Amino acid sequence: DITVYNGQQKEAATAVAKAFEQETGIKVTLNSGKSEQLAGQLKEEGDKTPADVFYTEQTATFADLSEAGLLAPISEQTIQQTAQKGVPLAPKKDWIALSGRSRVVVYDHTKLSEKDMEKSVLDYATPKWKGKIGYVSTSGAFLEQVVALSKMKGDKVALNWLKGLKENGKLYAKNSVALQAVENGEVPAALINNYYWYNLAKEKGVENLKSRLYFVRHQDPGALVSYSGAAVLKASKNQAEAQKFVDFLASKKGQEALVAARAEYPLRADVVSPFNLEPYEKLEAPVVSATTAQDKEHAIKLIEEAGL
Ligand SMILES: O=C(O)CN(CCN(CC(=O)O)CC(=O)O)CC(=O)O
Ligand SMILES: [Fe+3]
Repeated sequence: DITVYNGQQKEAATAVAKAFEQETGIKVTLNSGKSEQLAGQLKEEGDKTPADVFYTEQTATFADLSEAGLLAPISEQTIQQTAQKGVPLAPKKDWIALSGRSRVVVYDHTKLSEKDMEKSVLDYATPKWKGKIGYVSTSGAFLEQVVALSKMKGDKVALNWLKGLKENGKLYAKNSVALQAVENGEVPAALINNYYWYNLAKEKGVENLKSRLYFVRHQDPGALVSYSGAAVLKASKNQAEAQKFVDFLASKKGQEALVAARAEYPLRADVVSPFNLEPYEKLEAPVVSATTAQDKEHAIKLIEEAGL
């Protein structure tokens, strides 16, 4: 049996842990928390950690741990199972990306069509979209988007985008609220993440929704994907089962379990999501370095400078 420090949404983690317990008979104990906190705890615990695996919604949180020498290598063969072009790879082969969440534009298809959409996320923050674009400045993925803009286009472009949203956008407290605002006709489009919409569509039926999704693609900053993943702790005294679990997560079966539980894009190329997601490769996500604490601090400063 293994102990998994879990920064991923509890529902997803519970699902893969059960499919694992069923393929193998090995019990998983999930210890859930925020990935940044869990990473801090793993670093502090060091060679005395009881964690076998760290399962996260954000592979960026592995960087501090890898840099501290706290992660074990994963089999090359396992890493390759999800190594689609675009997918972040651990330079030390000491963690693996497993699935992704995407930025997206949700829009009310009774008011806008795909031909009205902007091909760059930068262009939603402009006067064409005055009063017409929702955004969620407190959201984690919004912050990731700002970080990506700063990295890809520079801080001035990122700040200008934020000021453009301040002037032209409608602020919503949460992605779910923004999605409902589009559905209810309050705003014709909003910047959210994919999984809110796919969840709503799965539950209610797309035939009963006014909203649709527009993906900018072509490695635009707005095609940003945030990657979930897993790592084995170097200090684990149960390497064999820890590795078995990570191997399972990258297996067809483990990926099938994840995608049934949460509308993340699987990174295997032979798994289709019951949420009816497009294949990961079609997203054309940009390649962006991992978000650091420093990156986040800088992005928060830009949000404040923009008046948000
Ligand atoms: O709790 C929230 O406010 C939204 N989140 C978690 C935050 N997000 C990113 C975002 O909504 O911007 C998912 C994640 O970071 O893993 C719950 C969910 O996505 O199910
Ligand atoms: Fe979310």
